Amino acid sequence: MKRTFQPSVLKRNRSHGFRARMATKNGRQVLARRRAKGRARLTVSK
Amino acid sequence: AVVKCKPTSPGRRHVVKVVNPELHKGKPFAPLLEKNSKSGGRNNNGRITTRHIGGGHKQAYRIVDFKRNKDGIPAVVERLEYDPNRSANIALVLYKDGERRYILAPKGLKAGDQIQSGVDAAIKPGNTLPMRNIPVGSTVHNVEMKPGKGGQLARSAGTYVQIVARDGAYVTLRLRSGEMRKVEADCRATLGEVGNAEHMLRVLGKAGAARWRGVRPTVRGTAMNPVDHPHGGGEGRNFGKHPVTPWGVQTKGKKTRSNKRTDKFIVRRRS
RNA sequence: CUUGAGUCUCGUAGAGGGGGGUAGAAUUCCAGGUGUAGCGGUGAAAUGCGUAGAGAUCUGGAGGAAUACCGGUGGCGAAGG
RNA sequence: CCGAACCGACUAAUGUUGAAAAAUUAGCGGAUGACUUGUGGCUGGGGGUGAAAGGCCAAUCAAACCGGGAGAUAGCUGGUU
RNA sequence: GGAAGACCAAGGGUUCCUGUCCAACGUUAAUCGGGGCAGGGUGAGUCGACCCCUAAGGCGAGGCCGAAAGGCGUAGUCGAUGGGAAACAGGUUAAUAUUCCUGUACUUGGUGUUACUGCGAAGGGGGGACGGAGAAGGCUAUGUUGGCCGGGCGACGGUUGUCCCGGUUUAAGCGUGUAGGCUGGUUUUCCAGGCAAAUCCGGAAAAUCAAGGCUGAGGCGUGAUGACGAGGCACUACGGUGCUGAAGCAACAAAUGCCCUGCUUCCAGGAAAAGCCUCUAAGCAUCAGGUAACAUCAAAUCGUACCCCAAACCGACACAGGUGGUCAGGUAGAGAAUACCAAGGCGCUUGAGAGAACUCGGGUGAAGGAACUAGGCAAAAUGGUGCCGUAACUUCGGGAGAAGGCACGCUGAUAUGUAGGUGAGGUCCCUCGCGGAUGGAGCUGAAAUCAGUCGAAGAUACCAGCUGGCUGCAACUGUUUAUUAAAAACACAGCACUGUGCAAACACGAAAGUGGACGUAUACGGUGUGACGCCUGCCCGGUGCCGGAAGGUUAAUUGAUGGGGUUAG
RNA sequence: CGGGUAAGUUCCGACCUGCACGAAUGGCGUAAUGAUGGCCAGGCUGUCUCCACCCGAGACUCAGUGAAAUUGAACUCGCUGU
Ligand SMILES: [K+]
Ligand SMILES: [K+]
Ligand SMILES: [K+]
Ligand SMILES: [K+]
Ligand SMILES: [K+]
Ligand SMILES: [K+]
Ligand SMILES: [K+]
Ligand SMILES: [K+]
Ligand SMILES: [K+]
Ligand SMILES: [K+]
Ligand SMILES: [K+]
Ligand SMILES: [K+]
Ligand SMILES: [K+]
Ligand SMILES: [K+]
Ligand SMILES: [K+]
Ligand SMILES: [K+]
Ligand SMILES: [K+]
Ligand SMILES: [K+]
Ligand SMILES: [K+]
Ligand SMILES: [K+]
Ligand SMILES: [K+]
Ligand SMILES: [K+]
Ligand SMILES: [K+]
Ligand SMILES: [K+]
Ligand SMILES: [K+]
Ligand SMILES: [K+]
Ligand SMILES: [K+]
Ligand SMILES: [K+]
Ligand SMILES: [K+]
Ligand SMILES: [Mg+2]
Ligand SMILES: [Mg+2]
Ligand SMILES: [Mg+2]
Ligand SMILES: [Mg+2]
Ligand SMILES: [Mg+2]
Ligand SMILES: [Mg+2]
Ligand SMILES: [Mg+2]
Ligand SMILES: [Mg+2]
Ligand SMILES: [Mg+2]
Ligand SMILES: [Mg+2]
Ligand SMILES: [Mg+2]
Ligand SMILES: [Mg+2]
Ligand SMILES: [Mg+2]
Ligand SMILES: [Mg+2]
Ligand SMILES: [Mg+2]
Ligand SMILES: [Mg+2]
Ligand SMILES: [Mg+2]
Ligand SMILES: [Mg+2]
Ligand SMILES: [Mg+2]
Ligand SMILES: [Mg+2]
Ligand SMILES: [Mg+2]
Ligand SMILES: [Mg+2]
Ligand SMILES: [Mg+2]
Ligand SMILES: [Mg+2]
Ligand SMILES: [Mg+2]
Ligand SMILES: [Mg+2]
Ligand SMILES: [Mg+2]
Ligand SMILES: [Mg+2]
Ligand SMILES: [Mg+2]
Ligand SMILES: [Mg+2]
Ligand SMILES: [Mg+2]
Ligand SMILES: [Mg+2]
Ligand SMILES: [Mg+2]
Ligand SMILES: [Mg+2]
Ligand SMILES: [Mg+2]
Ligand SMILES: [Mg+2]
Ligand SMILES: [Mg+2]
Ligand SMILES: [Mg+2]
Ligand SMILES: [Mg+2]
Ligand SMILES: [Mg+2]
Ligand SMILES: [Mg+2]
Ligand SMILES: [Mg+2]
Ligand SMILES: [Mg+2]
Ligand SMILES: [Mg+2]
Ligand SMILES: [Mg+2]
Ligand SMILES: [Mg+2]
Ligand SMILES: [Mg+2]
Ligand SMILES: [Mg+2]
Ligand SMILES: [Mg+2]
Ligand SMILES: [Mg+2]
Ligand SMILES: [Mg+2]
Ligand SMILES: [Mg+2]
Ligand SMILES: [Mg+2]
Ligand SMILES: [Mg+2]
Ligand SMILES: [Mg+2]
Ligand SMILES: [Mg+2]
Ligand SMILES: [Mg+2]
Ligand SMILES: [Mg+2]
Ligand SMILES: [Mg+2]
Ligand SMILES: [Mg+2]
Ligand SMILES: [Mg+2]
Ligand SMILES: [Mg+2]
Ligand SMILES: [Mg+2]
Ligand SMILES: [Mg+2]
Ligand SMILES: [Mg+2]
Ligand SMILES: [Mg+2]
Ligand SMILES: [Mg+2]
Ligand SMILES: [Mg+2]
Ligand SMILES: [Mg+2]
Ligand SMILES: [Mg+2]
Ligand SMILES: [Mg+2]
Repeated sequence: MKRTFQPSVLKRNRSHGFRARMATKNGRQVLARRRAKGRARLTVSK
Repeated sequence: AVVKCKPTSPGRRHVVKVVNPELHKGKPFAPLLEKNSKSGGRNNNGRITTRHIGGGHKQAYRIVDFKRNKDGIPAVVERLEYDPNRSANIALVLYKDGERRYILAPKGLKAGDQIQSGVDAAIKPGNTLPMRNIPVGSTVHNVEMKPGKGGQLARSAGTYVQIVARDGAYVTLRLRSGEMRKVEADCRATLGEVGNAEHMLRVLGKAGAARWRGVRPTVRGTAMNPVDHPHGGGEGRNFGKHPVTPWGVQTKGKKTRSNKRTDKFIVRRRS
């Protein structure tokens, strides 16, 4: 059966990548939060 | 001509076609074509703002000359053509100076006919004049509402406008709706009626024929749940309320015109 | 063969047919002016219309249908007309 | 119209700590169309989309998910060395 | 074996190859592994990306709009799933190869010579450039048979022949220009069009010639005195290397591939922009620039291993699931169904016995034949082609494959292989060719009829409609509760009411705007009904909608009048 | 009431006493169509009378590997009563 995760790198980067996050103020608050938590990987960006 | 299909399958039994042997069979005139992609009835918020629109056949846009302001130069009709964008047919015309344009095809117009626009044009079908120069009582189409803006009234297949009176700077028109409307006498109009009057005699015959035209199905409000539509609900077929739109406004007689700016031009409403 | 039947020549009368245009009278409706308590209808009434101004009268407009007089036990058409 | 690919899902058996959190097997419907499919795009939560079943919106839907107000409140149940 | 073979994209990321190890991982053992450890492995002007160009859509200087955050959008700038230059065959590694090597090619650009010469764009025109269905003809891929060449003479009767086995392959490029498709050509004069100009495109009028051009599969030639090649021979570290090498033709059949972005036809009327060709403006003037030949230089960078219907991707698993594109042999067959096979790939990572009940998946069954059961659920049955034949009803299409029935293998003859298809030499003609005409050798080859013959059975397997009668509902094809409901529900063509005069009604939106629509009442929205046929009666008191506007009542606003507080007196 | 059956609460045709049909939240018909609902017949049969035998995969035995829900504690019988 077809499952929910059907990977595509272009769609991954467009939807959640670093530059998509930087494009809006709400996305920059995601990055601010993850930096404050100290995540080793800020985004999906490979 | 109006042609019934033979009932060789259930989807063909009720089909009625309008077949016109005079329409061009080849491709349209390319310099007057533009692309025109579809909307699905969605605006720039991406929301559906007009229901029941989607799909249907790809269509190119034909640039049609509604202004008819190339005055004093005669043109000859080269051919009539099918236009997917409208109910009327269109005519490709060649001006004496070598320019080609598309116009709405009036009733009776055929290849070889001559047309002209301007104050001194003859009173003949397909000619365009300011209504100041058109006899009272005439039948016209593609009528401007502001001088120089381009035709806006009576453009659909078989429609026309009657010039009933002329008083000062204004003429009074009887529109197809039945409304009596004042328009400036300097507004242009084309003599005759829009052609293709048999358009309304066609019968689609099957559901798919509406889908070919970009029309998606209509779901009745009484077939829904209450959360979806004021008519929804009921154990069985129930109704019991005054018919309304999906947004709650009465939909069986309540009037919705509210334009005090243009009220001064309506001599008499359609009813 | 030319007497039945038909062809040609010249003219005559005709609401014979089909298509298009137009005119005047009248009805209705719309607008406005004057004007005021009735109008309309019947055997008699009532329903209806009217002081929110009708009916009456004048001006302008819209629209459809029918063509007074001529008109005739007159004419035309196979009949219907 | 008959029938493979392809798209479906009417019946039965199996399976039900499955081989599988919806399948397998034998049959079944559509199969040039209101068809089907790849890639990319757009619509965002009282909002979307809906040939309309309150269907679907990431195994979640009569109001998604995540974080916060937050130790909501609990005349109720349990427990209390 | 239309895959369980081969090869890509996506996704993964070393899983690839070699050596070594067997703790853990592997549903058992493991000497083995997609496991551990170590080393190795991915070679490009031509393949792809990057790049030029745009679609949907995104962002968007100024701008317009919005408490702020922000929203929309112009000029622009991004964005492939589409348009845009060029390489093939053979050989080679344990592991890469259109990338390395051998042979033979091609493309774009920079320079520099030479010869000749109006070049010049952010502008104009052309082109690129476009649908569905259907029908053929011409072909090739490919196959079959013959010929040819090499080998064979058979474990058991026969096998020197009308016998058996194998091979019979060769590209891009360059040259040629055929089946076919499209279009009249050429030269002058003139002109309100193409924002200016134009020799270009468009238009007008003459003269003259009638064949001129554009496009185009395949074939043929060359590429190739080469490469490959059955086998043979010699070595092996017995895995394999080294050496040599015959024939290398024809006929017939033939695509879903090519000609074909064609042709015919239909209505629902079928992207864009650049590369490319052409025209001139400003400008430049024996300069630059353009065209051609020749030479020379450059073509960077990143990807390239491996899996890809899967044990490497999505499913927590070495999971009976899911996953877009390409290739398409033989016999039978209508076929990409189905059966058996080829190339190629596999036996599914627990086995060994036994031969109880019972469960699962199947086979057969005396007599009966729906008595079973909620119900013929399940099973059994029907099943092909040709011909004969086929009722009520009907919207005249249907119903209909109605129903029902007959024939069917093999052998011989007709006919040493027919009708038909294909077509060589020859002969004739020619405006001499990839030509026409004639002619038919060779090859291929249905179907039928007559006679005979074997079996219980000839559509023998696989494959492959059960049929008929009465009736409810829905006209019909479609759609739906992903995962207990596929229906009589939804939709539907058709019908009606109603709104809407365009800055339309309406909808999204504090707004700007946007959809409706580059539409205009034969149009668009809302609502109900639901093909078609015959039809659709009475009620306006209630609720709503529409019209009316004389009167009653009534908001903000206005603040007359009356009453009170204070106190100069 | 009629038909069909040996026998028919279903089915078909009627009647009208319509608890409580009825004309576009349409009425009455309707060829064709339907994995649609009901009823009847021919064929067909292990559906059944009423099961029998057979071929395979488990179940059973041996070797290897090795789960699960549940569980106050158990030295965990019948009966009649309580
Ligand atoms: K996304
Ligand atoms: K049209
Ligand atoms: K509907
Ligand atoms: K309802
Ligand atoms: K919803
Ligand atoms: K309901
Ligand atoms: K309901
Ligand atoms: K006459
Ligand atoms: K598509
Ligand atoms: K989620
Ligand atoms: K919500
Ligand atoms: K396992
Ligand atoms: K032998
Ligand atoms: K490679
Ligand atoms: K098979
Ligand atoms: K045993
Ligand atoms: K022959
Ligand atoms: K069949
Ligand atoms: K009906
Ligand atoms: K169904
Ligand atoms: K439904
Ligand atoms: K009918
Ligand atoms: K009909
Ligand atoms: K009423
Ligand atoms: K009322
Ligand atoms: K209704
Ligand atoms: K009806
Ligand atoms: K059905
Ligand atoms: K039925
Ligand atoms: Mg609509
Ligand atoms: Mg349109
Ligand atoms: Mg409708
Ligand atoms: Mg419902
Ligand atoms: Mg409500
Ligand atoms: Mg009810
Ligand atoms: Mg009620
Ligand atoms: Mg579905
Ligand atoms: Mg199945
Ligand atoms: Mg069917
Ligand atoms: Mg089918
Ligand atoms: Mg919220
Ligand atoms: Mg419900
Ligand atoms: Mg879900
Ligand atoms: Mg809530
Ligand atoms: Mg609080
Ligand atoms: Mg709490
Ligand atoms: Mg590793
Ligand atoms: Mg390996
Ligand atoms: Mg190893
Ligand atoms: Mg082990
Ligand atoms: Mg051991
Ligand atoms: Mg390893
Ligand atoms: Mg290893
Ligand atoms: Mg923007
Ligand atoms: Mg700005
Ligand atoms: Mg843009
Ligand atoms: Mg770009
Ligand atoms: Mg691309
Ligand atoms: Mg390899
Ligand atoms: Mg060949
Ligand atoms: Mg022997
Ligand atoms: Mg050759
Ligand atoms: Mg060649
Ligand atoms: Mg095909
Ligand atoms: Mg590779
Ligand atoms: Mg396994
Ligand atoms: Mg698997
Ligand atoms: Mg698939
Ligand atoms: Mg085959
Ligand atoms: Mg097969
Ligand atoms: Mg046993
Ligand atoms: Mg057994
Ligand atoms: Mg059994
Ligand atoms: Mg059996
Ligand atoms: Mg028996
Ligand atoms: Mg027997
Ligand atoms: Mg028997
Ligand atoms: Mg029997
Ligand atoms: Mg019984
Ligand atoms: Mg019984
Ligand atoms: Mg059954
Ligand atoms: Mg069966
Ligand atoms: Mg058949
Ligand atoms: Mg041939
Ligand atoms: Mg009934
Ligand atoms: Mg239906
Ligand atoms: Mg259906
Ligand atoms: Mg369901
Ligand atoms: Mg179901
Ligand atoms: Mg607008
Ligand atoms: Mg309905
Ligand atoms: Mg009875
Ligand atoms: Mg009975
Ligand atoms: Mg009955
Ligand atoms: Mg009813
Ligand atoms: Mg009722
Ligand atoms: Mg009624
Ligand atoms: Mg009613
Ligand atoms: Mg009604
Ligand atoms: Mg109905």
